[PDB]
Amino acid sequence: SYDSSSIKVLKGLDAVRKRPGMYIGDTDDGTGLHHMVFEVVDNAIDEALAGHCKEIIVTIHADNSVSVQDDGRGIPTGIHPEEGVSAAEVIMTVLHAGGKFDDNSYKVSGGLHGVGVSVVNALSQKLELVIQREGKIHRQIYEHGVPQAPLAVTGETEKTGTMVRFWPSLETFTNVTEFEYEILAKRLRELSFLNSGVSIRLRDKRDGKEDHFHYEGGIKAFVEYLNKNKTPIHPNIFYFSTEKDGIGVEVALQWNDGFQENIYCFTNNIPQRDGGTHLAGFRAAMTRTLNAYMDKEGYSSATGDDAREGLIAVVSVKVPDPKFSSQTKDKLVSSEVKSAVEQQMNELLAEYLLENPTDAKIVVGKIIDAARAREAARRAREMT
Amino acid sequence: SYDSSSIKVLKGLDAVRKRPGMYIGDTDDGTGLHHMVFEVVDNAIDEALAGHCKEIIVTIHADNSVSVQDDGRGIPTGIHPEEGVSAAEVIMTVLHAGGKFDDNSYKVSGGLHGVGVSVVNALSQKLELVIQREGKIHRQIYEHGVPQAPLAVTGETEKTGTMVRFWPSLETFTNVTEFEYEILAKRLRELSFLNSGVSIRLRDKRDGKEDHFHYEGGIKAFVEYLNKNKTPIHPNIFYFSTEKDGIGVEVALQWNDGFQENIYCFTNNIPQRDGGTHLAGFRAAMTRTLNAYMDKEGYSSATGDDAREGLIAVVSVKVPDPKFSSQTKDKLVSSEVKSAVEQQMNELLAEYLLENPTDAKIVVGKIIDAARAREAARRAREMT
Ligand SMILES: Nc1ncnc2c1ncn2[C@@H]1O[C@H](COP(=O)(O)OP(=O)(O)NP(=O)(O)O)[C@@H](O)[C@H]1O
Ligand SMILES: Nc1ncnc2c1ncn2[C@@H]1O[C@H](COP(=O)(O)OP(=O)(O)NP(=O)(O)O)[C@@H](O)[C@H]1O
Ligand SMILES: [Cl-]
Ligand SMILES: [Cl-]
Ligand SMILES: [Mg+2]
Ligand SMILES: [Mg+2]
Ligand code: NA
Ligand code: NA
Ligand code: NA
Ligand code: NA
Repeated sequence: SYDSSSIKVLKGLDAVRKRPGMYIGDTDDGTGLHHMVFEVVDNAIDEALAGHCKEIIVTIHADNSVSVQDDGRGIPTGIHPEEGVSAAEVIMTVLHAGGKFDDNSYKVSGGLHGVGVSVVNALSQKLELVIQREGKIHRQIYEHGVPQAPLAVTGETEKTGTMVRFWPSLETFTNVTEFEYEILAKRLRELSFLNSGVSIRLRDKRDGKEDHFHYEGGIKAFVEYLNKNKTPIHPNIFYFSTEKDGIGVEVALQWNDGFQENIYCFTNNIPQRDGGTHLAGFRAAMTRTLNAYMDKEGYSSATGDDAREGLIAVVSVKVPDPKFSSQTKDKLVSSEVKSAVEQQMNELLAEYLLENPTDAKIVVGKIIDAARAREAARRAREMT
Repeated sequence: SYDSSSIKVLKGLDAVRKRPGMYIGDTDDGTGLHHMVFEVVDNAIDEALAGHCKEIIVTIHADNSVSVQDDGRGIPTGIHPEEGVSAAEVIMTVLHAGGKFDDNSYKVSGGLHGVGVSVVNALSQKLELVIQREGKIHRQIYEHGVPQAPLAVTGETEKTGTMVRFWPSLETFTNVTEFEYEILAKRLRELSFLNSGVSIRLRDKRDGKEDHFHYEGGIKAFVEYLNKNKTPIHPNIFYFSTEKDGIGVEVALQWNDGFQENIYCFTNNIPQRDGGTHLAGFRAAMTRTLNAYMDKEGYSSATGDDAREGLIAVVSVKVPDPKFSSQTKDKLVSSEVKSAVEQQMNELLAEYLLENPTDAKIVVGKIIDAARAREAARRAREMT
């Protein structure tokens, strides 16, 4: 019988537990599990982007919980006037709630859905929240997303910040159920390059291992790091940072003598594993600018792919209201970011090639060589 | 000032309009726009999967609206006892609401989030809902997701079914703002192959064009269709349909003399453009089964990629509670579907190769040839 009684409304966080795939991703291969950590970290990085947090500490505890401490402003603790409970609890228990739906609290932020930390809460058998703010320490415990008591003041402090510790629920997560140091370290190292002046620490209480990431030199240094085990073919990394029409575009790149393409794309510091409009705009401008240079210099047929070979690049954009296809933010779907990246790249890469003739000639040589190897491969296939 | 007043809770459908990327995808390239249609169509297909709908009519109207009529059970119209309005209105105005959170109303369904048609509503400047059910016609109008009046009875009928017509909001959608016949037709043709016995019609009132899709022969015929403009190299399409441990696995495939790989993956009839665990399980079993055969027959080095070349395949699974990474369901993230597809493929493909020696020998020849062309290409690159 299919009728009004067959229609069910899921309340509170029940939808997150019922359909975890659309909130956390894969609950069996480990990617979702680590994403729980990254949601919490991304909120601390957003305080850093806002100018209020200079230290983030991520700890893997010996009981397979993870904590993230920041020295930012603290999650607001006062009673929410419409909801009638602490704003912190509203944040933990309600989907599409937060401070990132306008630009008053965070000019730019990776956060935008008002979902992240409520997902972590919903899919955790236990979550501990400690907030330092307005001279007071506040604490609250949750179990499977359910607060055990209202947020309470437990003492005094001269500090500000948020600490979230969570124990992931094995009723949701399967197979890969323990945290992997290196997965966290890769992300935190990257965030250090992307956030100069922010101290990021990682501690594993299981074995005493620790790292302190505080790289200087930003995404240019990031490119050096990435080309470390490779062989750069020209000495001058191309780099710029601009802010035009409300969009920040920061790019660094350098070619190596290998044959892969590795473009790392970021939007408000969140990586897009599956690319997007920023990657689309980067590719377009590279192709156009290189072809124009080769045409003008009489070196001209190479396609976009030949310029891709041996390339390492980092594309980092800062956008007031970006659009992602999902909560995990694997893909940027904002058409105006394509235009901003393409426009800035076309202007500044053309200037780089004029100002750095030695590099320009090496890169042209590489593009020609990649095109030659591609045609030889095609001919060889046809002849088998 | 960052405090409890800075924390905003988005109510009703406001989150969909504020953050359309996570609900509909790209709002500028046309993919999101057409996805609005597919959400509505997917609900009609779910009535077809349940055994209650035999005809679906999709019309592109001359005012750039689209309607979808089905002859299924009709969206329930009675007052929802907890919500206090018609179940239909609950469905249109509330996220995470519907009849697909258990298996009572739909044993298997592409729908699972309770979100789809509320998204279409939220991002439409106007939506018209007509429901035929319990001897009555019911009608309701919405504007930007807001019902203009409670669902009302407007007459009598011997029929059952749902008609949704929507006019997409240009405050959300940009650039590609008109519907493209061929985009809809591709999806509907595919659904006809996947749903034998369901009449699917497409009408464009702009120019009078129409199609009636009612293919027989299912996914095997689908493979014939896909290999039409290509050159199949062996005459017997591999095909099976099984249901084991609550999971349906249906596969068809055939090699052609080209060099691409085209695997079409579906879960409860929804395509995964970005693949998933079903695609992962298909690839694994193909590689294992082919290698075992070549080993046993003394034809054995070919990798997974060589078997991929020239392949057209359709993998269609039926799963009680699948897991997708997003509302657009581009990727299946359910590890137990990997195992089901891998297991069934290994058994049945091995039997196919034993029972069809002429085909088996042709395919082995193709794999060897692809491996030969791949090594020649590699050598040619190295030597440039
Ligand atoms: N470490 C923190 N310090 C201060 N405020 C925080 C912190 N973590 C969360 N918040 C606040 O809590 C809100 C909700 O966080 P969260 O559920 O992650 O959603 P969001 O960051 O707004 N968006 P998203 O992560 O994309 O879903 C944020 O918008 C902030 O207002
Ligand atoms: N054409 C239809 N005929 C009958 N019932 C329908 C139809 N369309 C929608 N429904 C009902 O309305 C509910 C909500 O539909 P919808 O918002 O699309 O979410 P869903 O199909 O349940 N899941 P999802 O599409 O993945 O978000 C469904 O679960 C059905 O109970
Ligand atoms: Cl009813
Ligand atoms: Cl406050
Ligand atoms: Mg967040
Ligand atoms: Mg649906
Ligand atoms: Na929340
Ligand atoms: Na914002
Ligand atoms: Na809904
Ligand atoms: Na279901």
